[PDB]
Amino acid sequence: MKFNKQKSSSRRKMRKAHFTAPAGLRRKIMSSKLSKELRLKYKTRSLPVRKDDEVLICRGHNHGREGKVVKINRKRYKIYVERVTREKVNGESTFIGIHPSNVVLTKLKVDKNRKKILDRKA
Amino acid sequence: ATRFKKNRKKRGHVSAGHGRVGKHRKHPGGRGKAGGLHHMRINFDKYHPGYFGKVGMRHLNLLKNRTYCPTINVDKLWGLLPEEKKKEFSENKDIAPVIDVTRKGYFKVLGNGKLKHNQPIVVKARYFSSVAEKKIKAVGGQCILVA
Amino acid sequence: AVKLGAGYETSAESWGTGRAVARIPRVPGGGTHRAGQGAFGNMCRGGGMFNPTKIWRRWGRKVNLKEKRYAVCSSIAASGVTSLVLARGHRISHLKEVPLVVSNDIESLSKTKEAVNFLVSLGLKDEVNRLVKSKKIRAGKGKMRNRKYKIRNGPLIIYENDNGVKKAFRNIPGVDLCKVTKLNLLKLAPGGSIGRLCIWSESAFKKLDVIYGKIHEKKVTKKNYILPKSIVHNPDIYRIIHSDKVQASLLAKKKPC
RNA sequence: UGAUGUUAGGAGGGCAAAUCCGCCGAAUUUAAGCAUAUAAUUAAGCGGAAGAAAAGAAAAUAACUAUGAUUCCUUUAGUAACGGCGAGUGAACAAGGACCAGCUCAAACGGUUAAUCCUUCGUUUGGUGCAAACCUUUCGACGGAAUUGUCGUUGAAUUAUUCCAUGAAUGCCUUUAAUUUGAGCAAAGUGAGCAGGAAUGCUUCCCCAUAGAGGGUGAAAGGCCCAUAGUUCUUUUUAAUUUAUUCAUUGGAAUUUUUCAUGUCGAGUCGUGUUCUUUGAGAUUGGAGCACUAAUACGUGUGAUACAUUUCACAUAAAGCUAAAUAUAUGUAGGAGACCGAUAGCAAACAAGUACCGUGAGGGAAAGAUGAAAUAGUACUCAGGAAUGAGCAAUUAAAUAGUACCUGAAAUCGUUAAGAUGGAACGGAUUAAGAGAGAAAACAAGUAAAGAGGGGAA
RNA sequence: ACGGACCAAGGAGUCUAGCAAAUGUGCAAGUGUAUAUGAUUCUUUAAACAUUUUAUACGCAUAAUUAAUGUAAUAUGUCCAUUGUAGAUUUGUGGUGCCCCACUUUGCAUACAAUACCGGUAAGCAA
RNA sequence: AUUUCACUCAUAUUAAAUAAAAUAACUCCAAGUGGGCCAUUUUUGGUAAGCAGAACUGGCGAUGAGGGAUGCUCCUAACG
RNA sequence: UUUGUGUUGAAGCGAAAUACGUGAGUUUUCGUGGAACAUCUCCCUAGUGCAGAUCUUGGUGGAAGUAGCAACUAUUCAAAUGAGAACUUUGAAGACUGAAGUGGAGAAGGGUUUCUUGUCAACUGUGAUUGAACAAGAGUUAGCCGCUCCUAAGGGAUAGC
RNA sequence: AGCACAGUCUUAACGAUGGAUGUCUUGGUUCCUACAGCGAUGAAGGCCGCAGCAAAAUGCGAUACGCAAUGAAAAUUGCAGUGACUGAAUCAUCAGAAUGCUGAAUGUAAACUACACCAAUUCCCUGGGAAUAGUGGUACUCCUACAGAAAA
Ligand SMILES: [Mg+2]
Ligand SMILES: [Mg+2]
Ligand SMILES: [Mg+2]
Ligand SMILES: [Mg+2]
Ligand SMILES: [Mg+2]
Ligand SMILES: [Mg+2]
Ligand SMILES: [Mg+2]
Ligand SMILES: [Mg+2]
Ligand SMILES: [Mg+2]
Ligand SMILES: [Mg+2]
Ligand SMILES: [Mg+2]
Ligand SMILES: [Mg+2]
Ligand SMILES: [Mg+2]
Ligand SMILES: [Mg+2]
Ligand SMILES: [Mg+2]
Ligand SMILES: [Mg+2]
Ligand SMILES: [Mg+2]
Ligand SMILES: [Mg+2]
Ligand SMILES: [Mg+2]
Ligand SMILES: [Mg+2]
Ligand SMILES: [Mg+2]
Ligand SMILES: [Mg+2]
Ligand SMILES: [Mg+2]
Ligand SMILES: [Mg+2]
Ligand SMILES: [Mg+2]
Ligand SMILES: [Mg+2]
Ligand SMILES: [Mg+2]
Ligand SMILES: [Mg+2]
Ligand SMILES: [Mg+2]
Ligand SMILES: [Mg+2]
Ligand SMILES: [Mg+2]
Ligand SMILES: [Mg+2]
Ligand SMILES: [Mg+2]
Ligand SMILES: [Mg+2]
Ligand SMILES: [Mg+2]
Ligand SMILES: [Mg+2]
Ligand SMILES: [Mg+2]
Ligand SMILES: [Mg+2]
Ligand SMILES: [Mg+2]
Ligand SMILES: [Mg+2]
Ligand SMILES: [Mg+2]
Ligand SMILES: [Mg+2]
Ligand SMILES: [Mg+2]
Ligand SMILES: [Mg+2]
Ligand SMILES: [Mg+2]
Ligand SMILES: [Mg+2]
Ligand SMILES: [Mg+2]
Ligand SMILES: [Mg+2]
Ligand SMILES: [Mg+2]
Ligand SMILES: [Mg+2]
Ligand SMILES: [Mg+2]
Ligand SMILES: [Mg+2]
Ligand SMILES: [Mg+2]
Ligand SMILES: [Mg+2]
Ligand SMILES: [Mg+2]
Ligand SMILES: [Mg+2]
Ligand SMILES: [Mg+2]
Ligand SMILES: [Mg+2]
Ligand SMILES: [Mg+2]
Ligand SMILES: [Mg+2]
Ligand SMILES: [Mg+2]
Repeated sequence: MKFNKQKSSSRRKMRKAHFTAPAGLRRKIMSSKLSKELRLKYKTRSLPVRKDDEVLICRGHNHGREGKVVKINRKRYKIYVERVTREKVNGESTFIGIHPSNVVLTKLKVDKNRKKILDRKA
Repeated sequence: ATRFKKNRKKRGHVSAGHGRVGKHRKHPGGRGKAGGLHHMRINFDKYHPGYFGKVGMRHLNLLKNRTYCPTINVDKLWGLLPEEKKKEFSENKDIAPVIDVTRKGYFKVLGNGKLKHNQPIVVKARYFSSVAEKKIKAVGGQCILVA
Repeated sequence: AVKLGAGYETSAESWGTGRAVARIPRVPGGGTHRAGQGAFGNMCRGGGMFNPTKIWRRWGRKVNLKEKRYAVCSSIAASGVTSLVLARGHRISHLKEVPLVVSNDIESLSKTKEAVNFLVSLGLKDEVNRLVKSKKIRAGKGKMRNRKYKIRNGPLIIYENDNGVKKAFRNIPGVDLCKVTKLNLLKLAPGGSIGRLCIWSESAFKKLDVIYGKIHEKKVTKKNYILPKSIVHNPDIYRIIHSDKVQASLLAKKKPC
C-alpha cells in the first residue's frame, strides 16, 4: 500500500481477492451513497444497501427512475428495483441488474441492527 | 552490452567468420596447456624460455613476517619535511633536524642520489647501507641505530 | 533467472542412424502422444534455452568516489544557467532569477493548498499545468508488471531542516524533495539530462559554502576535498579571435578554386 | 546368580531432508595415446539429530617491546609446498572486523556416627480462569537404593573490615516512553453542453489533498464504491519513575593479619616398528590393523630434514558440559522485480503427476478468450419422416459476435469475369496494345456586384 | 555427388572467472574508502550520503639481484641534475617569395654509440 | 685512432639517364590459410597417358564482358 | 527523459499509391476490426532479424475417386414393419455342420458383455429399422456344490553365529 | 426465348478450410523476510463410505459436502424445501464433542472380511431395573521396583 509495507498493491493479488470474496465480506463491498438530506440526519457518508430501502438511479440507460429494492444478489454483484423490467425472447418478464455503486439511496428501513451502526457512525 | 558485439556483423554470412575449409571445431589441438614440449614447443620456447625444470633449495615453513623490510633512498629524505619547515633549516645554521623513518613505515635506508651540500641531518633507522651512511656523514650528519 | 534444469528432465536418447529420422534424442515409451517426440535442445518444442540465464550475472557496478562528487558538482552548476534549464523542458518564462532562492518561511508550510499557491505566485502556473496534464497510461507489457502510469518531472525543493515541507509538497504530481546534506545525482540529473529546476531555501543555500570547504566546520565540511578546476580560463573563443593582438597577426584572406 | 512373571510404572520401532553428523565408495573425463596422477576424499549405497547442528575453554602460537577458548567475513595467496617436477594440485601464523562467557568430574581433605537419593501414601499456604485446568507451598509415614562410595569443601586454623540469604504490620503499588496483535472513524461534483447502447472521453464551471498506492463500476475517475494518508481504543513484554518502617534468628562469603603443610594431576594408554589409506606435509600430516610396550612433574609433549650429547621457550594428552556471531535447490506464511506471456513460463493458467502405455522397476500428454448484460442463449410462420433451410418474423449498438462463439494470415479448394494455349513453366533488357485508378507542378494572380460566415484594433 | 513435396511459428559465438593490448575518464609518487561502522538513511531506499573527535588495516606501484647467509644504484668537490653525432622549438643578421634558404643561438621526444655505478660469476691479491 | 681550429669540394639544371618517387619508415593487436591445378619455354621416370615429379613467368581458383558454334585455364580485354 | 495519437475509432490484418530512398525500409489511401498505441530529443538494455540443419510442433497437397473391399461349396419366392429393407422378423424351398460338430458342461483370463423396455448423433470398413453401440430399470438364495482343514516339492520366521 | 467447345495455366472480386498475428491473464519464475518437525495418547501413505434428486474434483467420518461454542448478522436456491421482526438462512473463527478398515502395525494369518486364549460386557434410576456373541486385553528388545523358586 501507500506507506505500510505489510499489505500488497499488486494487481494480481487483489484482483484475485475481489472475485473470490467470502459471502460475509461481499456485503461491505455492496455499499451505496447517501442523499444530502440523509447526510445531515446521520453523520455517515455511505451504507451497505439492504432489501427494503429506496433508491434513485444515477447512471446507465435507466438514469432518473426511482423505486424500491426487491432483491440482492451477492454472487453477481447486483441489485433489482421494483419497476425496471425486461422481456426475454420468449416474452417472459425479468428484472434488470443494477450495480449498487451506480445508485444513491434516499430512504432507509431501520431496525435493531442498523440503529447500533448509525449510532457508532456519528 | 550485446548491442556492440562483433558477431552481429556476421549475422547473414554463412560461416560466422571462421572459414569454409577449416571449421570451428572443439579442441583441435588439446586441452589447456596440453601439448607443450611436443607440438607446442616453439611457442613455449620463444615466449616462456626458462619454463621447464627446477633450480634451488627448499624452504619448508616460510613465515614472511620475519624478513619484511621496506626501504627508502636518501633523495626522498628531505621531502618528508614540510616546505616551510625545510625553509627554516636552510636559513639557520646551528640547528639540524632529527628524522625517525620507522615512524613513517621504512626500515632500511638506501643510498641512491645526492644530499644537499653543507646541510647536516641526523637520521634514525634500523638498517643502513654503506654508501648511504657515507653520504650522510659527508655533509656533516650522523646515523643512529634503533630497534 | 529461469528454473535450474527446465526441459532436461526426462530419460530420452537418440534412436541412432537408420530408421530414416534425424539424430535428435527422443522421449521413450508409448500410449501417449508425447512418446517419440524431440526431447531437449534449443530448437525443440519443450526443450531447453540456449544459454540459460543465471543469478551470478554481474548486476551492479562500482563507481569511483571522486568522479561521483565531480558529477554532482557539475550538475549543481548546470542548475544555474537559464538557457540550460529551459532546454530541459521547464516552463520558466515568467521567473525572475534562475537560482531562485526563497526565504525560510517555506520550510514550515503545512498544507498542500498553500504550497500550490506559493508555486503559482512565483510565476510557475503554466509549469504546474504541464505536470497535471501529463498523466497517461503506459504502452506495452509494463501494465502487467505494476508500471501503470507515466508522469513528468517537476521542480526539486531543497531544504535544511523539515517542519512541514516534506508533507506539504508531497502529493503534488511530479514534485520531489531533498535535504542539502544528502544530494542525489539520480534526482539532480533525471535520465542523464542536465538543468533540473531547483528551489533553494536560504539556509539550504548558505550551508552550501560550508559543505564544499569555503568555510570550515567539523562534521559538515567534506574532508580534504578540493573543488575541481578547468582546462579553459574563459570559454569565449570568438572574443579572443576579435581582439586586436590576435587580429594583427592574421594573414590576408585567400581564394578558393 | 542366572532364569521366570499378561506383576506396577515407563522407553525404543515408522515417515520427512534444503541446511547438519558418522561410515562406505566408482567410472565417464583431462593428460591430445596410457598404467601413477586427475575427475574426487565427489555421484550412487547404509545409518543418526536440531531450529540450527557440528566445534570449543590450549599437551595452542611465536621468537617480538610479544599475543591468548570455538565459529564466520576481508586479506595472507594461486603464495610455502606436492607432482610420469608433466597435465595439474595447494594449506598455516601475524593483521583488520562480527560476536563475546566460562565451568564440572576424577584425584586431595570431612568417621561421637551417608550429611545423600528415589517410589507410594497423606497434608499446607497464596495467586488466575465462567468452566476445563494451572501455578506456589514446607511438613510427615512406611518401603527401598547406597560404604564394591551418594553429598559437602576445593589444603587446614587464627585475625579485623565489609557484603549475602533468611521471619512480624497498620506498608504503597502511582505517572510516563517504547515494543508487538485485533477493531472503530476517516476530505472533496455524480454540475451544464457534444457525440455515444453505455462516461471514467472532449469543452466549460467548481473543489480536496498529512489522502494523486492499488482494485471495482456499461470507454481512460483525486471529488461514484472498497480501500489509501492520519488518528483513537485494544491485546502482549519492558524500561525508567513512585515508599518504606520498626523490630527478630540462624546460617554463609570476599579480602586483610599471624601461622603450618608442599599434596594430587586420567595405562594395553602414550610411544616405537611394520602394512594400507588420506594430506600441501617432503628419511611420513592424520586415521586404522598387527607386534612390542613407558615415565611420574627434576616428568611428559611441541618448536615442519634422518642422528648422538646438551641449552632455551611454550604447554600441561589419554574424562565431561556450554549461548552469540554462520548455513539453508525442504515445508508454511508475507512482500517485491529494466523477468515469461498459452509451441513461451514449472510437466501441469483447466476434475495435472490427471487420461493413457508397460508383467514390473517406470514413462507421461493435449486442452485459456461470445457479450456491458443470457435476470437478453434465438419466440412465431412455411417446407421437410428427420437433420436442416427460408422469411413479410425476431434479441442486441453489432449475429459475416449463434456457444467448435474476440481478431481471423499462409499453404489448399469453390464461383463469376478477362486473357493465353504445336513435346514444361516462370525470368532479364526494351517497347507496344488493352484494362483499372489518378490532379499534391501537370494554366489564370487580381478586379467588380452580391450573398453566408469567422477574427483583430480605436 | 549429397539435403530440399508445400506453408506458418521456433531455431545457433552467449555468461562467469583470470590476463593482456587499444581507447575514453579521474587523480598523480601515489592510488583504490576492503570487511565493517555512522547518520534528523528508510513507499521507492537492496539506492544515495559519510569515515573513527608530525594521523603505521591490506593490495598494486615507488629497486634490483642471488640457490643462499645476504648485499643494494655517479659522490660532497656542487640545489647540482655524465659524454658525443643527428634532431622539434627559441635568439640575432642577410637572401628569394608568416614560409623556405645562409650564418648565429638553444638542444624536447627519439635513434645510434660511449662512460660511471648496483647484484651474481671468473681472475689477481688476501686478516 | 679520436678531438679542436684554419682553408675548400658541382648544384638554379640537381657530381650519369628516367620516374602519378613520401601511396614513405617503424611499433602494437589480431583473422583466414598451410589437400591445389593449368599454359608457353627448360626438364626427370615410363612404350605411352586427360600418368607421376621439378624450374622461371603468366593465369584458373576468387572473374564477369566481346570472339573461338558449344567449353573453369586460348585471343582481345578486366567491370559505378 | 522529453512531447504526443485514440468511441468524431488504437493495435492487427487484405488490396493498393502520379509518394520517398541505390538499398534494408519509411509514409499514406480504401476496407475489415473494436481497445489501446508511440517517441528520430538524447541515452540505457537483451532470450534482438531464417530458405535450408534425413531441423522441432501443428496444418495441407499431387498421387486418386486410384490400389483395393477374393479363405471358410449357396442361394431363391411371398408377407410384416418402416421415411427408407440383398445382409431385421414370419412362412415356404434348395443346402451345410455330420458326435474328432459354430452340440452340451467347466478352468485360466475378462467384469455386467446377462435380462426386459426404449432407441439411432457417432461406431457396427457396402446398406441397416440390427447389435456385444447408446439410455432407464432389474437379476446371482446352500448343514449335504466348493473354499475353508491335512500334508508335498518348497517359502517366511524364532535361538545362536 | 436465344449465345459461349472441353481441359490446362495466369490475374482480380466474393467465399470455404485452417488457427498464425494483435490485445488480454485469479498462472509460472527468481530474489528478500520470518517461523519450523510428526508418531504406540497410533504418524505419513492406502482402501472403504457420507447429500432429497449426486459421476469427477473439493470437504468430511456411522453425529459423515457437516454438530456444539464464539464474531457478524437475512437470506440460501435447478426444483423441492428451510429461515427474524436474533444460539435459527448464510459467512468467518475454531479451543468442546466425535473421528470407519488398515498401515511401524504389535494375538496367529492373509490373492481368506479365516482361527485362538483370558475377562462375559454395556446401559438407566437411586440397591433395584434392562439390553447385548456385543466390548477390552495378549508382539519383540530394554530400564527401575517387586514376587516367589533354584544353584552356590
Ligand atoms: Mg564475405
Ligand atoms: Mg560450413
Ligand atoms: Mg585442411
Ligand atoms: Mg524415404
Ligand atoms: Mg519450456
Ligand atoms: Mg506490443
Ligand atoms: Mg585421454
Ligand atoms: Mg582426445
Ligand atoms: Mg581412450
Ligand atoms: Mg550421496
Ligand atoms: Mg529414525
Ligand atoms: Mg552442540
Ligand atoms: Mg580465512
Ligand atoms: Mg599478490
Ligand atoms: Mg605424497
Ligand atoms: Mg585435491
Ligand atoms: Mg581480529
Ligand atoms: Mg572423589
Ligand atoms: Mg481507477
Ligand atoms: Mg486514493
Ligand atoms: Mg594430565
Ligand atoms: Mg590421492
Ligand atoms: Mg613455529
Ligand atoms: Mg578437555
Ligand atoms: Mg560437545
Ligand atoms: Mg510475481
Ligand atoms: Mg505449457
Ligand atoms: Mg455505438
Ligand atoms: Mg473484447
Ligand atoms: Mg501431344
Ligand atoms: Mg555426404
Ligand atoms: Mg530426398
Ligand atoms: Mg520466425
Ligand atoms: Mg588503459
Ligand atoms: Mg660493493
Ligand atoms: Mg692481521
Ligand atoms: Mg580472366
Ligand atoms: Mg571450335
Ligand atoms: Mg507498434
Ligand atoms: Mg470494449
Ligand atoms: Mg535467438
Ligand atoms: Mg521456415
Ligand atoms: Mg478398382
Ligand atoms: Mg455386413
Ligand atoms: Mg464336407
Ligand atoms: Mg453333409
Ligand atoms: Mg470323423
Ligand atoms: Mg443381449
Ligand atoms: Mg434390445
Ligand atoms: Mg456402414
Ligand atoms: Mg453400455
Ligand atoms: Mg462336499
Ligand atoms: Mg516341506
Ligand atoms: Mg477454352
Ligand atoms: Mg526431531
Ligand atoms: Mg479410509
Ligand atoms: Mg446465546
Ligand atoms: Mg451466533
Ligand atoms: Mg495382527
Ligand atoms: Mg489359503
Ligand atoms: Mg528383532
